[PDB]
Amino acid sequence: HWGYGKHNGPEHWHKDFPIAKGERQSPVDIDTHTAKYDPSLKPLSVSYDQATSLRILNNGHSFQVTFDDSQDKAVLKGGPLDGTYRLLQFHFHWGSLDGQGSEHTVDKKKYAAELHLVHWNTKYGDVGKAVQQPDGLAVLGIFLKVGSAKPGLQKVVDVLDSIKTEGKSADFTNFDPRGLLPESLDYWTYPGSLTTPPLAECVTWIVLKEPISVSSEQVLKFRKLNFNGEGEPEELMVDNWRPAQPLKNRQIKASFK
Ligand SMILES: NS(=O)(=O)c1ccc(O)c(NC(=O)NCc2ccncc2)c1
Ligand SMILES: [Zn+2]
Repeated sequence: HWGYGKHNGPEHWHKDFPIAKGERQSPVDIDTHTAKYDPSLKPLSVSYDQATSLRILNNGHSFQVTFDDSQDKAVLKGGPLDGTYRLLQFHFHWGSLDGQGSEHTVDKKKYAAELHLVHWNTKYGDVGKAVQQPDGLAVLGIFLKVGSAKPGLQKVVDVLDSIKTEGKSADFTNFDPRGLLPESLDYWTYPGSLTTPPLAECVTWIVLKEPISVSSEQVLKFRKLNFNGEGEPEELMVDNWRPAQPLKNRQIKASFK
């Protein structure tokens, strides 16, 4: 029912998900001058060495690669996290044009896309219990800009033709998530929400300072995807991003001076 068009887009979501006007909603603009360097933060430790990708799926608002999370195979720990968070999926948000597409903004600058890597707190047992917890989820957000091609993205790009419309999935084994990470792991962090319905306020956002670059041909193939399912009017999947929400009583902390 909810979507990203004029009639079902982010400005209507509060009618079905009243938490959309809550206190810790996401995304936000990261004012880099008002973020506080916090030395009490630990380095991010990404242990994706034994990650097990399963499928890629068009869910009708994005495409999503899923992982086997029944074991500590790909985990995130450190940073502002307490405990161990298992990788569950990643997905992308992107625009119709290269000057918009990201959900988070940095000094009001929008990037061409955003990669979201979704992890959940193992102490809660499964992901459906974690999403009801104030600290149940950790999302690692990575900006994409348009420049040179990114090799570790090309395997995703090559299969997009197989999942063009909503509900299609394809096998997607032996994918390495480390190929999507920038060279530096400097980050901002703040407590937030999911950026799509149901917009649960369960996320510790970790947003990386350094973007990854992708080529225009690579992003062009993202925009060839469809919101609709097969046998329907053709709606290209673009501008699947929520606009920035007020920070309200929240401080953004930085891991880097
Ligand atoms: N962009 S995000 O903050 O990293 C993010 C991370 C994990 C998520 O699960 C979502 N949200 C969904 O996956 N919503 C599907 C759904 C829609 C309506 N009813 C039930 C389920 C957003
Ligand atoms: Zn997302």
